[PDB]
Amino acid sequence: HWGYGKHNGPEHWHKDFPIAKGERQSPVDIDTHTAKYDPSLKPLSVSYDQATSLRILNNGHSFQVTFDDSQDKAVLKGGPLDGTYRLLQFHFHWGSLDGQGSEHTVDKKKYAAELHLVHWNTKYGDVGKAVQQPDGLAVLGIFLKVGSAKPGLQKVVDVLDSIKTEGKSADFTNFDPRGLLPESLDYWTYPGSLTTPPLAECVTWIVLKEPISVSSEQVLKFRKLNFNGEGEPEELMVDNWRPAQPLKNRQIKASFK
Ligand SMILES: NS(=O)(=O)c1ccc(O)c(NC(=O)NCc2ccncc2)c1
Ligand SMILES: [Zn+2]
Repeated sequence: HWGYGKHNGPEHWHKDFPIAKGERQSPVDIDTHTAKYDPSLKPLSVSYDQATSLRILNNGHSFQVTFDDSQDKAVLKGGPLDGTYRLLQFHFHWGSLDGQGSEHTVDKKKYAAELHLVHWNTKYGDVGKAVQQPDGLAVLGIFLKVGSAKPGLQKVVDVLDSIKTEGKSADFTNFDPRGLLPESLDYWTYPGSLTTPPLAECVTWIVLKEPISVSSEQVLKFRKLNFNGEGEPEELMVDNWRPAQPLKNRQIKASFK
């Protein structure tokens, strides 16, 4: 029912998900001058060495690669996290044009896309219990800009033709998530929400300072995807991003001076 068009887009979501006007909603603009360097933060430790990708799926608002999370195979720990968070999926948000597409903004600058890597707190047992917890989820957000091609993205790009419309999935084994990470792991962090319905306020956002670059041909193939399912009017999947929400009583902390 909810979507990203004029009639079902982010400005209507509060009618079905009243938490959309809550206190810790996401995304936000990261004012880099008002973020506080916090030395009490630990380095991010990404242990994706034994990650097990399963499928890629068009869910009708994005495409999503899923992982086997029944074991500590790909985990995130450190940073502002307490405990161990298992990788569950990643997905992308992107625009119709290269000057918009990201959900988070940095000094009001929008990037061409955003990669979201979704992890959940193992102490809660499964992901459906974690999403009801104030600290149940950790999302690692990575900006994409348009420049040179990114090799570790090309395997995703090559299969997009197989999942063009909503509900299609394809096998997607032996994918390495480390190929999507920038060279530096400097980050901002703040407590937030999911950026799509149901917009649960369960996320510790970790947003990386350094973007990854992708080529225009690579992003062009993202925009060839469809919101609709097969046998329907053709709606290209673009501008699947929520606009920035007020920070309200929240401080953004930085891991880097
Ligand atoms: N962009 S995000 O903050 O990293 C993010 C991370 C994990 C998520 O699960 C979502 N949200 C969904 O996956 N919503 C599907 C759904 C829609 C309506 N009813 C039930 C389920 C957003
Ligand atoms: Zn997302």
